[PDB]
Amino acid sequence: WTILHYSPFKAVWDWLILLLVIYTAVFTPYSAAFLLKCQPLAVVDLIVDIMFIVDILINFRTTYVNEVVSHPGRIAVHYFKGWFLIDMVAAIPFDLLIFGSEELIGLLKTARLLRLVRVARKLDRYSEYGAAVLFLLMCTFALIAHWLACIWYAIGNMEQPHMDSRIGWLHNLGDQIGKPYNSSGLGGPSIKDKYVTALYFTFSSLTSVGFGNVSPNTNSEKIFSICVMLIGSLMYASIFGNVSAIIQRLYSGTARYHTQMLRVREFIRFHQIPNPLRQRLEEYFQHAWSYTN
Amino acid sequence: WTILHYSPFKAVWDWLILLLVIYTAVFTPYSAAFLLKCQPLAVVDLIVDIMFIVDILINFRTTYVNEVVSHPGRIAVHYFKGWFLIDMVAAIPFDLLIFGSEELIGLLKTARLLRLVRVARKLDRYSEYGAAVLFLLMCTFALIAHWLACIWYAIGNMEQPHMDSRIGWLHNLGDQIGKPYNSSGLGGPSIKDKYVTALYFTFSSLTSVGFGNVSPNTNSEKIFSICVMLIGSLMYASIFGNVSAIIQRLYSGTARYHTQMLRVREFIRFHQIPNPLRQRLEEYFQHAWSYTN
Amino acid sequence: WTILHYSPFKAVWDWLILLLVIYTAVFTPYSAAFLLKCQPLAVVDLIVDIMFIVDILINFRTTYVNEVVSHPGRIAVHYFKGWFLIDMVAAIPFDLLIFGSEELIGLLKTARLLRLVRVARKLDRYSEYGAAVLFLLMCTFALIAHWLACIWYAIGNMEQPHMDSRIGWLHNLGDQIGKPYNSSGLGGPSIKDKYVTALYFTFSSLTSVGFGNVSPNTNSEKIFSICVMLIGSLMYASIFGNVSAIIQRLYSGTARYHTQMLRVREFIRFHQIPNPLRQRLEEYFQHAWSYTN
Amino acid sequence: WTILHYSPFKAVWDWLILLLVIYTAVFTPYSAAFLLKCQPLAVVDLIVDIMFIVDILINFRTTYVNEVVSHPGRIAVHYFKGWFLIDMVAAIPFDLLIFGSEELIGLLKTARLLRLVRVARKLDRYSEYGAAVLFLLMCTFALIAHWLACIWYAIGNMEQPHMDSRIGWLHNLGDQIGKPYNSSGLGGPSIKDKYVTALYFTFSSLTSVGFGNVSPNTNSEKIFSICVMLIGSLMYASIFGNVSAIIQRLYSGTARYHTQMLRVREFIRFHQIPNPLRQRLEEYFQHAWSYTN
Repeated sequence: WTILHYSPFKAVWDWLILLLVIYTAVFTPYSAAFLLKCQPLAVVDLIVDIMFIVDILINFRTTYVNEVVSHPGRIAVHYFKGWFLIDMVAAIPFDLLIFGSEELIGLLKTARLLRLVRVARKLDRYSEYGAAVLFLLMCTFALIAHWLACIWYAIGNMEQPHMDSRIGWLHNLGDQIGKPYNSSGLGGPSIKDKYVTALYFTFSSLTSVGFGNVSPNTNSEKIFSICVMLIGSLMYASIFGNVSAIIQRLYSGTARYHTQMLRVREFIRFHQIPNPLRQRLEEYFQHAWSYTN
Repeated sequence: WTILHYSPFKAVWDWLILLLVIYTAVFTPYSAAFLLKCQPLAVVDLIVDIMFIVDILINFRTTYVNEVVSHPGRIAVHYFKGWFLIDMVAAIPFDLLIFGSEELIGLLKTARLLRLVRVARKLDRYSEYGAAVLFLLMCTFALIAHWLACIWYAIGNMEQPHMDSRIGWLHNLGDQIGKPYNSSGLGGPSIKDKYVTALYFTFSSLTSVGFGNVSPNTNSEKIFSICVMLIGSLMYASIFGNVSAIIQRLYSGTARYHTQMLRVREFIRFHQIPNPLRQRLEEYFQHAWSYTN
Repeated sequence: WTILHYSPFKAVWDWLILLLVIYTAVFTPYSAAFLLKCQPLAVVDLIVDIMFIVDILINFRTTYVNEVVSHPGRIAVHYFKGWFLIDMVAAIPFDLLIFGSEELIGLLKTARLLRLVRVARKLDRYSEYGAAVLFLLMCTFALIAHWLACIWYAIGNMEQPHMDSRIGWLHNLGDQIGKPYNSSGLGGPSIKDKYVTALYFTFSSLTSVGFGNVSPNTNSEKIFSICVMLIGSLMYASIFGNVSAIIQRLYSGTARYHTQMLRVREFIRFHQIPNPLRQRLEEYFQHAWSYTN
Repeated sequence: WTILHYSPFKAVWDWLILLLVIYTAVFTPYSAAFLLKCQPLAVVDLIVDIMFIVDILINFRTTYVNEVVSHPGRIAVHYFKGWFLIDMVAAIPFDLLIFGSEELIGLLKTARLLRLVRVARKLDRYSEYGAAVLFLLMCTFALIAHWLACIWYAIGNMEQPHMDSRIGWLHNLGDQIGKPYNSSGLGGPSIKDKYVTALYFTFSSLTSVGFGNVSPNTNSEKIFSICVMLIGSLMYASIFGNVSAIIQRLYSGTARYHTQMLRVREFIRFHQIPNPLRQRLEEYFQHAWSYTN
């Protein structure tokens, strides 16, 4: 057997894999930055890795446009010429492959971020609807804020063993919430306090609010903040350009309607059309527009 | 008898009900957030509830387009099979109906915010005039900034009995204005000091100024500011996109005029037209424009 | 004799009166806010009051379009039935007329801000040129920032005799620059330190930077800052909308050129035009473009 | 011999001189602000000054358009009646000419900033490609942010020997990073700490984040910040106006495609086309578009 790329199954499967790419893009950077020194986030990662492997089996059993191609030999050779290498590197079980330090095993699973390429391959499906691309733009924005929160925590944390003597953002967080770092390294804020503050700071830098209770203080935090300001400005010229243009695309029926209504009303005022005739003109435009848009 | 939906009474009544929906959108969230534990606002809420009940009787005695339907049975069944459920729920006298704690009696009146649906139903009347839709957009911005100020006060206040040990924004307000909270729970800022500071903080986060004397410090305050940064950026792509478009629509006569003027001016440069002829061309453009628009 | 409204004298006089309106819009708010309790600014104000009086005499001797009307009686009655009242109220010298406290005598000169109406009447002269309207938009922004600096200092100063007990922005300025107010009310920042700080805070609020060393702290300063954030957002939808649109209008030759060049380039790529013919097409486009625009 | 201005050598040379102008725009303002009183930045400046002299010899031996002109006498007189004066002043070795204080000798090398004119002459070469004009816009922004960081350090540094008594931004930097100044007016932050903080402050002001741990405190720092807020708002109305327009210009193939797809989709909904015909319509649109754009 072989699966048609326009079938109602393969359409729903491509929309389901988007949610497992969004899951990967959230929980992989978080586990790589915050959690490194059954669990639901161990077994759900195993379930999700099995589905990203089943998607390789579906890619060996899908038709594709050259006219459609429907022979398993002409399907398999096209997947090997195309994306199979990137898809297999995104599927190696590195957690089972080596036992080789635990820091390397924790970091190396960031190779799963190659699963973001399974969205770039399929924008011809996902971008078709205005309400779907507006959701992808807000998830692109919230994921870029989350990835920068994981980098901002990695920067804030790596300056404690290469010790600063109480300058970097984690010491200031400890004081501001009344959970200070003791000189033994004991105490300090929880992973919720550190994550929520890092996400708050990077939405505050990207959306340009800059609240000034978290503020960058060491040179690596300042050089990171210059990079977040260069990313945030290119992104506001692009994402919140396209969200405004997509709202204007949905609103385009109303914008055209009021433009043609204003022309009809201005014509009616310029000629001072008598009421017995004017009502026939301004009712006809509403009828004709309601039929043909 | 029956009322025609285009009549000058029903037109003025639908513009009066916009001002009473704006009153409900202001003083209901304020009473639910700041005033929990006759007065002028206790009698004015009774007068306004009577007018929102009179508006239900008008909705049983108004015509609608199938042209118009003008039989009370065909009117009433259309209202029951439409908006009557929301309209009557938005008029239940919960201030009298139960005796059942006084906090819940005060909170349950927030069901009156269903009166905002009486504006969404009538955007065919309200959006027609450029100065009226520009007014609505500035009131949607000011009402969202006010509703967020009521949530920001509810968050800042509920963390005092869920005691924080002096971390949340109301303790910082007490120390900043020289009206501290005593350790006995006495003193602290007045309702004007707390409301004006809450409204100042939500305009500061929405317009992205971020003044840094009020800043979010506990995790619920930081999670709220992440939500206000997402609301504020979607609202700047939408409201201050549409306000700039309506400003350009009011400017459209001037924009067309200068665009046609530049074509005529460049034509007169390109052919180097002699003055006696140039004045005839360039005066004719001003007549033909100021006559025909 | 009588003066033609299109003459080179009346063109230069209308462009000179713009500079004396810009002078009035600067030095009247400043003298009313900062300098209350002959000099160079007193004699320049007298010279400028004489020129705004001479402009009333020119308005009694200028032609106007009904063809142009040139009889002095038909000119004078048209000016009296028009702007003469506002032009005379903007010219009555209340300072020289009076013989009742000197605070009111200094404040009453703010009637000179009616001279801003002598710009709004003449936008058909001033808005014609792209470099002139871009200058008017930047001076409208810099004058709105200056008028708000004068209101912000009037608020900050009135709360010292209506005493705050050391809360408002002037006490914090004293501590920050090392010029504290003494306990007797003696000393404190100079008029330069106070003005440059008030102008800095209002550019910081309007452009939304919010630097957080000056921040609003009493309720009148917070209510003013809410007003500046509503002014600043409507103004960024309008002024920095129109400045960007005028920059696009100045760029419109280059924008049309690249749009037609991209069409000709895309056509040449699609048909794979051989080089001997490619150069002829691609040069002819540049000749036809640079000749006719 | 003589060089044709469209040849692949002269194309590569004009793209190489853009990189040496970008190097000049970085390392000359930096050396003039931070380093006042062979190694890499002595020998690389010698190599680059020799290449800007070799470019003068190329400018005497290149063809130009009046139709092309190729006689060395008609080339040389066109360069002498054109840019040769600016190109010679941008190449005088003032460091070898004078032997009178060394502060002026170091500052006088800022004459090399006339090399920015060698980019402004050649925008007809560089602006042709959409990726190249987007790169020039981001480097124009990052170079304005760098030049303002050199002025901001010159202001912050000159008020230490013209002593402030502990007010300006460099004293605050020393206290924040754990490197306080000695009472002699000496020691404290390194050139990395001072440069990275100055560049962080000008991106913070230009992108309007305003982080509030660096803030202007003396009057020269406040007057500078008012100028940066006027430059930053004109620049965001112009540079990030153009970057968002260039992103929409690159996206114009997709924007035209989806607008034409939506017109076809709306037509197919309006007539309710049966599936055996509908597929042929929407498949033909995809063929016709992917063939001709």
